[PDB]
Amino acid sequence: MTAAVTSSNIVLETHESGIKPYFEQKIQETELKIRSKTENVRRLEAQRNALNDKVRFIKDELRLLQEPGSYVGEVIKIVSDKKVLVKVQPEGKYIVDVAKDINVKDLKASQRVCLRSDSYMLHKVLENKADPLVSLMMVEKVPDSTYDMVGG
Amino acid sequence: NNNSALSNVNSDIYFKLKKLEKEYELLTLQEDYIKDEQRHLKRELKRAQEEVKRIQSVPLVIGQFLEPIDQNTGIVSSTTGMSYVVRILSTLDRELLKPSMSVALHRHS
Repeated sequence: MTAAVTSSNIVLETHESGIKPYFEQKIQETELKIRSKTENVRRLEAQRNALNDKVRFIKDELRLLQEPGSYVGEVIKIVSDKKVLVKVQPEGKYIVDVAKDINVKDLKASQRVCLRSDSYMLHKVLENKADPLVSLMMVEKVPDSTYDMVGG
Repeated sequence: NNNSALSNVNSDIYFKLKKLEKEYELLTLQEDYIKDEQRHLKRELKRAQEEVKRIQSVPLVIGQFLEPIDQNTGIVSSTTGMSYVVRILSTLDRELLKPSMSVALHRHS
């Protein structure tokens, strides 16, 4: 009916625009003010979250550092009694129970494993092996050739 | 409309915001407090490291680094001729460590 370009029908709805600035300064003032405090409280949270990450990695890492022993082994053979025959390499042989990550059908002979010595508790496979055929070839030491090393 | 009942729109905005800014006065309470937390966390770091430095200093035993297995776990052969998979401590070398080089290990840990 009445305009939003100005008002139509003077001092009744131009009266309502007349009384707007008293209600309007309060809510516009609080709007920019209290939103910038939302951003600020979040800014100073973010700062200490960053510090938290660094300080707290140290304390849990203590557990890892204060571990009793590790001991790399190798599977001679499994047994279907749900134990494995493992030759620890500096020491001797122990038949010992496995963890949940691996089982007797993920284990085969001549595979290197990692141990967490909770009583020689098999943990993971090791990501390294040195082949016994590669021993001979290493100590010989040969690189690859092609037919430009023979050609002519 | 827009300009018909303009003071009925005003009053509702005003009542809402009076209440919500009391709930945001608890967030300005938070803003003054987290300034205090950041200094606390820095003092606990200096202490966190102090802990581990006790472990760093002697008694020690001397090993030899063979090869990494991740970058947070490595392999060493100790000079008792025994192999251990060990934690790689942070804030150390990782570029002369990964090639074969002497390295210090703790004796009780």
